[PDB]
Amino acid sequence: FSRRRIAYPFYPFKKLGRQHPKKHDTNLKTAMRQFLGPKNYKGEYVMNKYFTVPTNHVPNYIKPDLERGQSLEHPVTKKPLQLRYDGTLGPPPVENKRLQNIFKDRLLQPFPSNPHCKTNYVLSPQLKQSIFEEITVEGLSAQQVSQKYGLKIPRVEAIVKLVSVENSWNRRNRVSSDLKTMDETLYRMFPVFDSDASFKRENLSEIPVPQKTLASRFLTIAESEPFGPVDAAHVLELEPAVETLRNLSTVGEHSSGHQQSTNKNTKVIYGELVEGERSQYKFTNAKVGKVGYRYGSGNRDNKKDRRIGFNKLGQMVYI
Amino acid sequence: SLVKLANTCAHLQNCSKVRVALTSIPYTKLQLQFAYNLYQQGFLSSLQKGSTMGPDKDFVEVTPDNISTRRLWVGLKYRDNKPVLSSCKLISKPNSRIHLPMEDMKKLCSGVTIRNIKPLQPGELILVRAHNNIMDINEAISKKLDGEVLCRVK
Amino acid sequence: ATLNQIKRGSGPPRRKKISTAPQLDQCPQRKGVVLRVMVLKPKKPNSAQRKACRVRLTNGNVVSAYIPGEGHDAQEHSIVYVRGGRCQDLPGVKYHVIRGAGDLSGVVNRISSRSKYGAKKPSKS
Amino acid sequence: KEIPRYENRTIYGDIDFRYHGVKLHLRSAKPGFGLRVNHVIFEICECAGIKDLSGKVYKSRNDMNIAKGTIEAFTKAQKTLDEVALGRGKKLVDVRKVYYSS
Amino acid sequence: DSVMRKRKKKMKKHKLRKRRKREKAERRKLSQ
RNA sequence: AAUAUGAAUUAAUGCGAAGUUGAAAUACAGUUACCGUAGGGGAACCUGCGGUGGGCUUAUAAAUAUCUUAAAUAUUCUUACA
RNA sequence: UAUUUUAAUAGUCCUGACUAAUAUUUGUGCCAGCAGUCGCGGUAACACAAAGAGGGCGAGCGUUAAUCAUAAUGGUUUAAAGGAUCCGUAGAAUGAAUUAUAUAUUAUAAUUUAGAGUUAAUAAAAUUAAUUAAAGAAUUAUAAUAGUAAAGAUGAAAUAAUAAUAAUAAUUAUAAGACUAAUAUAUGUGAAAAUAUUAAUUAAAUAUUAACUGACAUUGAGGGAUUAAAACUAGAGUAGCGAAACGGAUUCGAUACCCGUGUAGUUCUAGUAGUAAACUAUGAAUACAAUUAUUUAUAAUAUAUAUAUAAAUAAUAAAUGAAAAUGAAAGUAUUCCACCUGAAGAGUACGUUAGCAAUAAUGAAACUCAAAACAAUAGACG
RNA sequence: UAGGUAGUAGGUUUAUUAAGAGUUAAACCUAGCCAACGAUCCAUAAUCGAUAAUGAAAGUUAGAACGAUCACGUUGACUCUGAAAUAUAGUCAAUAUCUAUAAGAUACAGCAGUGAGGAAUAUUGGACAAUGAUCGAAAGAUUGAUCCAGUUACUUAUUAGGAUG
Ligand SMILES: [Mg+2]
Ligand SMILES: [Mg+2]
Ligand SMILES: [Mg+2]
Ligand SMILES: [Mg+2]
Ligand SMILES: [Mg+2]
Ligand SMILES: [Mg+2]
Ligand SMILES: [Mg+2]
Ligand SMILES: [Mg+2]
Ligand SMILES: [Mg+2]
Ligand SMILES: [Mg+2]
Ligand SMILES: [Mg+2]
Ligand SMILES: [Mg+2]
Ligand SMILES: [Mg+2]
Ligand SMILES: [Mg+2]
Ligand SMILES: [Mg+2]
Ligand SMILES: [Mg+2]
Ligand SMILES: [Mg+2]
Ligand SMILES: [Mg+2]
Ligand SMILES: [Mg+2]
Ligand SMILES: [Mg+2]
Ligand SMILES: [Mg+2]
Ligand SMILES: [Mg+2]
Ligand SMILES: [Mg+2]
Ligand SMILES: [Mg+2]
Ligand SMILES: [Mg+2]
Ligand SMILES: [Mg+2]
Ligand SMILES: [Mg+2]
Ligand SMILES: [Mg+2]
Ligand SMILES: [Mg+2]
Ligand SMILES: [Mg+2]
Ligand SMILES: [Mg+2]
Ligand SMILES: [Mg+2]
Ligand SMILES: [Mg+2]
Ligand SMILES: [Mg+2]
Ligand SMILES: [Mg+2]
Ligand SMILES: [Mg+2]
Ligand SMILES: [Mg+2]
Ligand SMILES: [Mg+2]
Ligand SMILES: [Mg+2]
Ligand SMILES: [Mg+2]
Ligand SMILES: [Mg+2]
Ligand SMILES: [Mg+2]
Ligand SMILES: [Mg+2]
Ligand SMILES: [Mg+2]
Ligand SMILES: [Mg+2]
Ligand SMILES: [Mg+2]
Ligand SMILES: [Mg+2]
Ligand SMILES: [Mg+2]
Ligand SMILES: [Mg+2]
Ligand SMILES: [Mg+2]
Ligand SMILES: [Mg+2]
Ligand SMILES: [Mg+2]
Ligand SMILES: [Mg+2]
Ligand SMILES: [Mg+2]
Ligand SMILES: [Mg+2]
Ligand SMILES: [Mg+2]
Ligand SMILES: [Mg+2]
Ligand SMILES: [Mg+2]
Ligand SMILES: [Mg+2]
Ligand SMILES: [Mg+2]
Repeated sequence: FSRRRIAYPFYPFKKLGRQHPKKHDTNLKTAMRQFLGPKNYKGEYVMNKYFTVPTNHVPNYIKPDLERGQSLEHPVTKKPLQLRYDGTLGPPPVENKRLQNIFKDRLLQPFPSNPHCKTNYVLSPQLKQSIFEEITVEGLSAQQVSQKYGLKIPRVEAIVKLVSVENSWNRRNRVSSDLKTMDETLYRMFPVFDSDASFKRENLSEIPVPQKTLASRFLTIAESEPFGPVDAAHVLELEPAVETLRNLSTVGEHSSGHQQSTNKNTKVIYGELVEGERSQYKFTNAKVGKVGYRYGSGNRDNKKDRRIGFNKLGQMVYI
Repeated sequence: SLVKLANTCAHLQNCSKVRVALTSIPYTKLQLQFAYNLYQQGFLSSLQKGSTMGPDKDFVEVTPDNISTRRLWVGLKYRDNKPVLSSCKLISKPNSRIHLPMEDMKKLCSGVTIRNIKPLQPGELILVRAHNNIMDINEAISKKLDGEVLCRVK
Repeated sequence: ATLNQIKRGSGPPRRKKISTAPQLDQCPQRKGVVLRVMVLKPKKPNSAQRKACRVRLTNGNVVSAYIPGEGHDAQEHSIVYVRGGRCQDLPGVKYHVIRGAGDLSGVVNRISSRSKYGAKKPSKS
Repeated sequence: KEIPRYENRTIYGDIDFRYHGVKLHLRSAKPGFGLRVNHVIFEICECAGIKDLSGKVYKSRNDMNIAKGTIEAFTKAQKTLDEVALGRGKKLVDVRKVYYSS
Repeated sequence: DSVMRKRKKKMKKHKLRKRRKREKAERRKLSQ
């Protein structure tokens, strides 16, 4: 049974009834007015608890289920307010116990209907500075920094690169007071990342799932026969999982055991340059049958899957 | 002989359904190898030589004078009111023999379909006849040998 | 069926796809001349006075067509463009005339589903 | 009833069970495959806790017969690994589980 | 089949028999 | 020689309501229906010879009955006589 | 103490279900009309034509014409569909055991006997086909003896036969055609069609044992033979039954059902044709699977009918099935052949082949439709 | 479409070609060869991909576009050059048009364009600037190949205003 249903709030609200013919209002509009509260001369809905932004490092996300739609609170006393018969506002007759105690997971969950989404932790400026120094000044490996602080190798590389950008923007004295206000405001909006705490730390034993390990296999062997992860690797013809974890640990730019000297054995000739020439030629050896444009290739220009790419300057080029 | 093998497969099916404990199948090298592979993999309680009337307790020498009256005697198992040997059926029929290369055997065990042969299910084994020897498909892959897929027994 | 019979031809029957517009000769539409305009009675249980036109296509085969809409200017020696489609109630007619093509004008004062019947969009801007 | 599920996600192996005039062909699925089955079976699975499956219904497609057949197939057509191992006297190992183990 | 289609076929056979009986003269003339 | 296009007047067949003439089938359909075949009749149909049940399996009485301790004993007995 | 100006007008289809679209209202009233399928409209139109509101796609939207996909991880007792039956050729169809070689699921050689056959001995049967030779009771016709006025049929009468010899009925004599009573279950035999009055000649058929052979086997396109009743061509016969025909009946009519006369046919010899509800509506073969009851055959343990093995029948377990039901299969499997792909058109038209002929075999397409069909359930009806 | 074939199947020699071959010409023999797993005959069609569409896939469809192959340049036959032509050559035969009336010339399946046919498919455009091709010692000359632009929503892609209200 499917029917068009106007998205009336699930929580109860006062519904307009006998009204002057020259009002032309709707139950949805009055629901919003009840939820927002009065709009002052400045255009600010001070009553609504979500108008402001938290400064206590605890996110203030919507909890419609727990507060039964009562989104109005005193700006200073931070106590619930609800509409009465007289049309004024004041303390509720009873206290809502669900709002009293909220699990930390719910605190970090922004959307009520999706319990699989959580907001990451903002790293403190001190931690970023320490990571920068240890990578650069102390000349350590990003693997070590990841292991101590629990962050990922891409994250620590991003930390160092962003800190370098911040330093460059700083020695030019370009960052204005507005950006500092922005950072201060947003810094207190999300929880800080405590390397000491285990449950904030991010797991570093994460491996992409190969397509073959997602396919179920079963072997019937002597019960006594011991079967281990290495035998599984042999039968699945994949590198052992621990070995794959070790391999990805060395792919970081600052991680130990990294080398990208594979493509240093191709004959490349740079043509001579004379005065007045606006260009120079590079000649790279390429074996016949492996170089050139195919004859009779596919023409996807007029099809939905046409290839579209970008050049160095960023212009959209039909690759 | 694929006809005899198909007959034995149907016979084992029927006996398991009516839930008998002892059964007789012809005397042949193919049947003996097939039964003993089943016995190793755990589908038969006991395999025994014997005549048409019953298994032979003592050693007996098989001669042309008594070759006709020889039948292997197999013992089926049951557990938790469910026969262990539920279904057993041929793959390579007598009219359409199937000879798969080793790579196709590996593909079959992996999960893909080759020659409209359903892949290897859990608790299943495909017997393969290579060089006059019957063995599990995994053993053939490990041994690198090649041959015809014979039957599935679940 | 034995596999010997399958190799001899036996197998699943290919789903027959009979054309519902044979006289169009695999063409979206064809011109024609209205040899006659007739009103026919629908088969039971429907009852009406349906307007149909007998049209001779350019191939050289005469087909029956149904003029849709409310009010048509079809008449003898009228050039019309016949398309596919069948008027289900009338038994025998298996084609439609495209309103707005040829000398067959569109439906007058048609304001909904115009393109299906032929009508310029009134601007009123 | 109680339905045995492989890793609380999918059935064990493939099922080709027949209910009266309904030919149920069901085959297991990869993690994250989704219920790519007929709507009747999809509802039965979603209520029973099965998340990944794939199959096709042949011959009769009566909804009620399909629902009865699929429930029965889950109940008795399939067999758990432990039961096979015990009645077989052999050891069945999940390569996927033992590849990602410690 | 049932007696429905059996009745239908019987009538068709009877009509064919009568039609071929009436056209005996024409058949003879056309076949010399 | 093959093929295609017409051809006076004429044989089937489909389609829409639609009246006329009977009542051939479905019940024992008022003569059991149908298969093969021959003859007859405005039309269904009727008749003749064999075959089938896709109708009778729908099947449901001629009938006769006996002796051992009738209890001071079996009938009671709730873990002990044995 | 600045460093040009500056905006933004989407169409198209649909909102009963399949199919997303509830905010209601007006016009017509089986008309106008819509429609891919079901279908809507005859005063409740959510379906026609519109307003409000809404749902898709979007510089495109719709419609037409087309391609792919959407079920054979199928069927043939009762729904489409096993050939009438068997014999057998090809089969690039299938098919025993052990060992040794190779180029390996195949071949070659040797050996073996479980499939398949040949011959003897022992025991039981008088069935099937052909050809001869006989028996039985009747029915009709004719004649005689007596013997009367009615006899025959029907729900009841008349058509045809009686006191003109004089019937009908009874008892005798003669001729003819046809058929086969219990037995009797077509039991049974036979490849099917068929097959029961008796005897004879020829041919075939069962079980056990001995020996022999050595996979020589199964199925079988094409092909070949036989094939009920009716039908046709010659020649004999025609008692009784009996298409057609002619009369008598009932009915409003009666080209019928009932009655009379009754030609072809029905009968034998030689032929043609090869068709049936030719049905177990169920092709043949092989291996296997749980019980019961009754008959038949074999085996000496016997003491004088208990014990084991085969086949048929009947009722079932499991299994299968849409169910009714099948239950040495319509179950579990393998091999071979025939056939089916919606109804109507249509086993029709045309062509070809064969027949003396009636006809038999082969065998389309066009137009129309969303129908058509089986099992079972509950009523109503007889 | 149930029988077909008569240089037909084969053998021996000679003749042309660089060459075998009843491929062609000549002589003598044998009596064969294809065929119900479909001959001979008839009708239809340009063929294919590492191309396009679709499907989970085996497959099914198209052969527009990119590429590969074949055949043709109004129709049929023959001839010289060559290694190769039955050549868009020529001869001859056939058809239609034109002027020069002649063993005359042309045949838009080269580009642009016109009439018809059709539901339907474009400019009688610019340059040899780039890549090629031809001639020339070279300077250079030509190139409707080719590179560009115009018509067309035929197809694909991007954009076609955000915050606040
Ligand atoms: Mg809806
Ligand atoms: Mg349904
Ligand atoms: Mg049938
Ligand atoms: Mg005819
Ligand atoms: Mg004539
Ligand atoms: Mg005419
Ligand atoms: Mg009647
Ligand atoms: Mg009747
Ligand atoms: Mg009559
Ligand atoms: Mg019969
Ligand atoms: Mg009846
Ligand atoms: Mg009955
Ligand atoms: Mg019965
Ligand atoms: Mg409309
Ligand atoms: Mg109204
Ligand atoms: Mg609609
Ligand atoms: Mg409307
Ligand atoms: Mg509107
Ligand atoms: Mg809109
Ligand atoms: Mg398919
Ligand atoms: Mg069968
Ligand atoms: Mg039969
Ligand atoms: Mg039949
Ligand atoms: Mg024998
Ligand atoms: Mg008398
Ligand atoms: Mg008798
Ligand atoms: Mg019998
Ligand atoms: Mg038989
Ligand atoms: Mg041998
Ligand atoms: Mg045979
Ligand atoms: Mg035959
Ligand atoms: Mg008879
Ligand atoms: Mg005669
Ligand atoms: Mg009579
Ligand atoms: Mg009579
Ligand atoms: Mg004959
Ligand atoms: Mg027949
Ligand atoms: Mg049962
Ligand atoms: Mg079955
Ligand atoms: Mg069936
Ligand atoms: Mg016929
Ligand atoms: Mg309808
Ligand atoms: Mg019924
Ligand atoms: Mg009643
Ligand atoms: Mg030669
Ligand atoms: Mg020659
Ligand atoms: Mg010659
Ligand atoms: Mg042919
Ligand atoms: Mg062509
Ligand atoms: Mg192709
Ligand atoms: Mg093609
Ligand atoms: Mg091309
Ligand atoms: Mg040429
Ligand atoms: Mg031309
Ligand atoms: Mg030429
Ligand atoms: Mg020329
Ligand atoms: Mg041109
Ligand atoms: Mg166009
Ligand atoms: Mg150039
Ligand atoms: Mg676009």
